[PDB]
Amino acid sequence: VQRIYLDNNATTRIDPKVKEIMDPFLRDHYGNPSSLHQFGTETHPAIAEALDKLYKGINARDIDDVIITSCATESNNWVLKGVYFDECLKKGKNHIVTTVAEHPAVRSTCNFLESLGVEVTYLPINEHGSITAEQVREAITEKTALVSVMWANNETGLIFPIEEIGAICKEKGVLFHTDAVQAIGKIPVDVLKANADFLSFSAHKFHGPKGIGGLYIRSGVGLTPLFHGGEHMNGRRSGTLNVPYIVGMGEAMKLAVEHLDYEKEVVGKLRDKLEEALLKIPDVMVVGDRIHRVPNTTLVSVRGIEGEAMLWDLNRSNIAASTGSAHTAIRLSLSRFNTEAEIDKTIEVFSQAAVRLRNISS
Amino acid sequence: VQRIYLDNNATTRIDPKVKEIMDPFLRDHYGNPSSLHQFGTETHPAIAEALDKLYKGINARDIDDVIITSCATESNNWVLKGVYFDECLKKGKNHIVTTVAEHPAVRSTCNFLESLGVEVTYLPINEHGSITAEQVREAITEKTALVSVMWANNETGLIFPIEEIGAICKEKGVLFHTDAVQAIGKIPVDVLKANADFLSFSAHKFHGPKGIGGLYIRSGVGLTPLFHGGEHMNGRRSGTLNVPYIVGMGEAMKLAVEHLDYEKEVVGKLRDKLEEALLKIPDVMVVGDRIHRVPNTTLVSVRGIEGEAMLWDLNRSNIAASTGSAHTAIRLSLSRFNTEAEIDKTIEVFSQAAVRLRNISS
Ligand SMILES: Cc1ncc(COP(=O)(O)O)c(CNc2co[nH]c2=O)c1O
Ligand SMILES: Cc1ncc(COP(=O)(O)O)c(CNc2co[nH]c2=O)c1O
Repeated sequence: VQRIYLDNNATTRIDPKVKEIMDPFLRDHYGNPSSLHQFGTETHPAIAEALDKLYKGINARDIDDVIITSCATESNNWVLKGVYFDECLKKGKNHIVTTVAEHPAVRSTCNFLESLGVEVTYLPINEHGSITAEQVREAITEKTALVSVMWANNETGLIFPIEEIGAICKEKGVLFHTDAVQAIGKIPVDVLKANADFLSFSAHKFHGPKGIGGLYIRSGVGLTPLFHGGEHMNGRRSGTLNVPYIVGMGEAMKLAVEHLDYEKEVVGKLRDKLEEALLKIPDVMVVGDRIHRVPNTTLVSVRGIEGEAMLWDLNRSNIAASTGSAHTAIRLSLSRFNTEAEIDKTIEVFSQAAVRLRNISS
Repeated sequence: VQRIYLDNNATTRIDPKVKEIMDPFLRDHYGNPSSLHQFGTETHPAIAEALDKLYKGINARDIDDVIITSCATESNNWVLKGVYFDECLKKGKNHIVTTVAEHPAVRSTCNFLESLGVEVTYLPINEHGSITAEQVREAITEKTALVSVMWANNETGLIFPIEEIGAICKEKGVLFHTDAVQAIGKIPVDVLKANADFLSFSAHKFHGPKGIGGLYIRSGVGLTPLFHGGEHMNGRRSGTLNVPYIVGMGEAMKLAVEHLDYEKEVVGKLRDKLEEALLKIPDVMVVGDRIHRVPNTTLVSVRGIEGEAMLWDLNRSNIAASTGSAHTAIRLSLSRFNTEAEIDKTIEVFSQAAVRLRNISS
């Protein structure tokens, strides 16, 4: 049987080099890195190199932290809740600015925060499917503790003006967090250029395992623990380290940046092929802008078919995809593992499935 | 070279059957279980069986939850912080009772909670190295939201009277949490017998991977998310599921209970051998009670040697162990993988190392 994975914005496959690098730490290198003996110290080089890859991948500096967490969602809840106690309860800066495009990890936590009495303003989405930096400018008040905008939308795949917002925030003295999970491995990421205080990522979106991610914390910025017990990760996030995954995610990030050119030049080419070969069906449009997008994502609506339906049908022919808010539209999410063969086949099976669904309509 | 691992209360080695069961989900079964297509649905049976093993392992009932978390420390911070908003801020029950023996995941979070204005009373440890259930009884007030006592001490390895406290709490209407990480795989665990509302475990203490654990939540007991974003785990803990680890931890727990008899009957026998063959050195005593202990742990002090020292020396001869509060004492932590050969050797190298350190003293 031959299947086609186009659900990469949902999760990706672990690169074999990632699997390989991790295996030893699930076999004999199973010491706890906190221990003082050989079983624990023996794991330090591996860990250190993995971390090196992470720092290097996002151009964090030695004086910054990249804290290992259990996933981006941990990262997000941590920034929001920590800024809550630090900035909102303790310094009275009881406002947060974010967007409506933000992953439920951000919005939902915000929802809880307003439940506690924070006022959060969710920036509305424009015609262009984007946000503009001036848009937060006329929302930052003396009460704003934090602005949080995602680096790229998980649904449409379009990049936001992170540098702009970075500059705004630098200027007006408000903490900046970017949820960058959709950015890693897809477009260059630079916390320095972004003037970010906080950045989130999750490994399984760039060919590492599910169940680990990271939060970048900028030098001398404080953030009260979400995991108290303060021994590991410079006391900012306690719990025995996930050695195998840490080593894997480090390799994963290395490979991701190493394939940044490929991502734009062929995965992007393939994405454009799927897209413009695909819009040759009647009555179909891509949801939002096609310029300021991540190379691997296309979100298409077909006029007179609910997104899900097309998904179920496509599944039957061994091709995986997801939905996305526009009724609902369908999201196709490529990766470095897809072939031209595969998307030719996709154009075929998609058009076929579309026209069949449309005419049994009557 | 041949090494001897006796640091099992710090972390354990993954059972090979655990490694084996997990491998497929790091290779081709890499779908995201939330997805609707074949890549996601294909993982449901595996997950469901893994969860079945967890429920079965702790005698949770179908109407209870066992929520996958990223480790026990997550579990602990979650119970404490959630009970904080639910019971303390919202119902005015601004007291918690716990012990001083509790892992830093519990105590440290408590420390933060008193920073916010909760009053926490840490029960003191007796002569017997234990706690008595009547001890919490004369500390539970109209303000008590929660009592938290660990099922077994990570340092001495001694069991606490969980049933007693369970009954007390049932009676007096206060939420009960037990951090059971040291109990799993070591002594029978029964949330029902324990009348627990909440129970924590971490897989890497019973031969699963580091970086996953669980929180048992009793039917109709509420607990506000620590991970908001409310999609996975019946909206109680959001973030893409850690498939490989979930499957592994399930196998891990199955094997742990399956070896409960062995644990008491041979690992315990080996532990007793190390212990009574070991106390034949002058000036040495085991820290606390030797009756109400987990089968695999011995914590010994040597009179006139700081624990660490003995640790460094023992490391040089390829034998791993840890310290523990009494100066400091040394903790030897066995598992189902240790052999009689190994502990004979240990008695040898320990006595040798002890007498050498003692006489270069002069
Ligand atoms: C009772 C107990 N609770 C919580 C933890 C924290 O576990 P985690 O969240 O999986 O990191 C440990 C680990 N105990 C020890 C870990 O290292 N040395 C120990 O004695 C523990 O023994
Ligand atoms: C931007 C962004 N933030 C956070 C998350 C949460 O990641 P986690 O903590 O690793 O589970 C996702 C995952 N995005 C999607 C996950 O599933 N479908 C998606 O579109 C994401 O795309």
